[PDB]
Amino acid sequence: NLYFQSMSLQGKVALVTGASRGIGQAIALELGRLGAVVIGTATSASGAEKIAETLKANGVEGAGLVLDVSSDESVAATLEHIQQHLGQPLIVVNNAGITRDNLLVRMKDDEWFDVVNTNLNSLYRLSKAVLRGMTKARWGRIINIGSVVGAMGNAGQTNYAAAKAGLEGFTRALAREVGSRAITVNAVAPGFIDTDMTRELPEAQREALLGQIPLGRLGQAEEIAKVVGFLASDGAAYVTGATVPVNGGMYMS
Amino acid sequence: MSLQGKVALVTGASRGIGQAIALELGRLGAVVIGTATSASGAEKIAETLKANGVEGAGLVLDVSSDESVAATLEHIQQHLGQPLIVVNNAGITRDNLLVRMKDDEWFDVVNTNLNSLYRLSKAVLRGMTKARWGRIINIGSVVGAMGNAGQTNYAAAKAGLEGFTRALAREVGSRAITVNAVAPGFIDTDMEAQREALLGQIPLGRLGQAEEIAKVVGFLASDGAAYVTGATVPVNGGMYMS
Amino acid sequence: MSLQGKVALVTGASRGIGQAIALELGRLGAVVIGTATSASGAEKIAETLKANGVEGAGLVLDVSSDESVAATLEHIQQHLGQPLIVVNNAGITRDNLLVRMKDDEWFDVVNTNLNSLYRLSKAVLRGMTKARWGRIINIGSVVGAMGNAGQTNYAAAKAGLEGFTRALAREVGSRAITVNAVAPGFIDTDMTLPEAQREALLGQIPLGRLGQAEEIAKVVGFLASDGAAYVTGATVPVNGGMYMS
Amino acid sequence: NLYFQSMSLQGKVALVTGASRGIGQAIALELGRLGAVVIGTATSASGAEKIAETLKANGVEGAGLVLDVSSDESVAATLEHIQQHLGQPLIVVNNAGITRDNLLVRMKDDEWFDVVNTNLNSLYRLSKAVLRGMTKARWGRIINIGSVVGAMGNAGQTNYAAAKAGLEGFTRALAREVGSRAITVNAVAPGFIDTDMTRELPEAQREALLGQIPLGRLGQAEEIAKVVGFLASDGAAYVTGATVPVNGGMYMS
Repeated sequence: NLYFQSMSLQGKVALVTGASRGIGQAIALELGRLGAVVIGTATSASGAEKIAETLKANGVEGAGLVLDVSSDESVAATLEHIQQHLGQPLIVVNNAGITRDNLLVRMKDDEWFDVVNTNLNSLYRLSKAVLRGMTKARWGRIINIGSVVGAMGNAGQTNYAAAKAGLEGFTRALAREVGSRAITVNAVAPGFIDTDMTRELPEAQREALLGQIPLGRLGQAEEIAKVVGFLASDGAAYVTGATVPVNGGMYMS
Repeated sequence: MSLQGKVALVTGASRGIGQAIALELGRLGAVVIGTATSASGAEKIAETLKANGVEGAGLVLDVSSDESVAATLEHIQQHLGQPLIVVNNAGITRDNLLVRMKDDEWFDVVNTNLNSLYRLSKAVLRGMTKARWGRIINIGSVVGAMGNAGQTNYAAAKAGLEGFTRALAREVGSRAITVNAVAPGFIDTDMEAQREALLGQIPLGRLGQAEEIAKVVGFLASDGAAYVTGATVPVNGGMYMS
Repeated sequence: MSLQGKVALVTGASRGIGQAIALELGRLGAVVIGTATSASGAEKIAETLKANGVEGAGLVLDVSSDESVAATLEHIQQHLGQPLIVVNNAGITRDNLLVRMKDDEWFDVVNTNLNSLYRLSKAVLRGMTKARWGRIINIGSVVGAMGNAGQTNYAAAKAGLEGFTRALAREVGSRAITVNAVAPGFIDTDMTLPEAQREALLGQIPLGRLGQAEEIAKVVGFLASDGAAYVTGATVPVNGGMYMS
Repeated sequence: NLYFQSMSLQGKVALVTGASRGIGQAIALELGRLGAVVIGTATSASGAEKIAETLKANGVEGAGLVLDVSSDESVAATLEHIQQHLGQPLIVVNNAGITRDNLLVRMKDDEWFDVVNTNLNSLYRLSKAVLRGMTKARWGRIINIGSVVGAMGNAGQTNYAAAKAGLEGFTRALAREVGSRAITVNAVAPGFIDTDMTRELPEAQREALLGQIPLGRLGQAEEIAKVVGFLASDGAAYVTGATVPVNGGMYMS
């Protein structure tokens, strides 16, 4: 019986890939906090359900779904399902992503190819499947979650750096083809953010990373979410082709 | 709202982007002190803030003068209160091909667009250091990164503002102060045959609105942007991409 | 001359930029191995190299295996010496707006321009690491930093290329190997579209002309030299001013 | 009686500021080795004389002159003197600037103004003066020696950072006004090069410096000169508005 005010993304259908944990989770919760219908994906039914429960728990309408962004067939079918029963996503956050770390001399075929196809080729798969939706609406937001490593580089990560740097090149190029239809395309490049993955790293390696961080701390996933939530709003209608780095000053360009 | 409790200083806030930045931060709860070169400019700011239901004041400030800045800000810091969000927005152009450019034309642009950053920051940085919180948001231009024939002076000033932005951010990060830049493109208020030619260079195919700069600024001002620092946010409709 | 004693491996060397890089490292006194896609193109490289008084060879390069490349490499090292200058210039375009792009247009441009950097680069690093000296120079494009409607595939591969460059730079610097990219703008080749489009394109370039393959070759030459020993993880844009950053 | 092959810069008149030591001196010798008539300059007569020793000693045809780029009369006189005896300089290498390091809350007014003046304002008068000679000849090279600190930024160096980043901005803008006339304007951004500044260092902080450099070493002044020597040549004719960073991998963008 309380009726709250309409928020910046009220009514917009949003897709957020890899939403079961850390940054993707926080993005989903933030878009929902702002009124979107949120559709997050994970690689497993168990992730896909964790998502539905997290949306339900925070009062957010939407769905948790299974998407493998490395598979052509999984993308087309999940996206056809979304279109059939859920809505046409007008905000798409590509956050799905993986690392396969090794010096390039120690690097196996799979580790290279997997990272490229998961972090980079996915942007071709998701965008191609959603763009017709945005073009009819004459409105859209594609937001690709890149990484500090794209512009900085990092030993052990020629693969990741390659895929994430390509993600920003893709961002720019697509901004160029879709601006006429009032669809913006922007990249968000997190620095070192406190998550499942990064807590596994050892305390000497972490105490060192902090030394390279002017802000003297790791960021919180929420801090990525908020930036993404902004790029999705009308307030960022004039921003496109951009890369916003959210790194506490670990990297400046 | 999100800036309630905070005092925000916005230089050059009597029209266009600056004004809109001023109304934006006021809308989010900040007490805004917007500055203008002249008394009437200053009084008009105060009329606008009240008309929009925002609290703050208009202030005469000449950001190209060591005395006007250092003294004016000593005044505010003393009797009005302490600016924790500073938007350095004031800037001039003096367009000319370098072969043609006059001495004043070069030096006035460097001094007002670049040295002012030294002036303003010097003055508010102890207040923020003490408070362990700050937002310094420098208003650049797409010309800093991109260049523009006839604007070698403006391009140096604004490009210099981004480098200042990056260095300061490293000094003050440990005190939870973010220093960030925002590079407007071609904005409506900030301005047939050459009209089209220009829109033809913008992927969104339109000029930006002053409010579209201010929204970005409001965000950088907020708690949510705490982990962004040292950055330049181009807001240029796709005109230049970096 | 400035590259005497060195062996350079230059990929996609049968035409345009690749060919020019090859002639230029040759001019500078390198033993030059130019790769092509076809047996007939590799033969043609060898002849071109001979007609310009350059010691070298054509190579059709089998990048199917960790072992296939490394052996192609000891074969080179048997008859010619350990290649310590490697120029990655493989890559093609397959242009289209994303909504119209066919899958294989996307994967082909990504495979040929970006994945190609993995295989050869990994296989030469071992002899560079032993020699405590090397050059890897990756040929990218203005389109990586700038983007281009119709070229989201190209842009993403060429921009990956720069990312590759920077991070490899960080792994291999302690051994005096430099890793740098050269991002050519619009160049005079086979390709260059229609005369109507020609003039509007030049309008986009402060220098008012297309670049010559030779000009790209010269920048690559210099990056290969002892004088570029302190440049690494860099992208040098050779674009006529059409893009600056 | 010995006649050597002509070099890439034969006949070309070249002006190099700050040429009495380090980077500037090396730049001057390299332009000479490449066949150029080099006029190197210093702010002081002992520096101008010392430059003339070095040119003669290394067999470069040219001159050591007193130039204060702050001053219009200095600039106008130097150039007339260069014009009467040697030719129009078609290669000008703007190499200026000192540091006056401090956190901003400590920095003194003149520490700020000296650096901006020296590092940025320095570009105005000389560049303005050589241009016309270049536009008439339809050929030219302007090369502005910046610093990694423009791009990377640095605590204690807000002044140097602002001025050198400005240097790069000036570069791109100028590049666009003169490219029609076959004049290129480029910046070179040295990293930590073996110089007076780096030698003044406490060995302790000098090593901290190496560890942030992939190459594991300081740069040689010679290594800046080579890069600049190349940008002067015909080979670099299609490069303009660029910042070539020579930093050993200390910063990558």
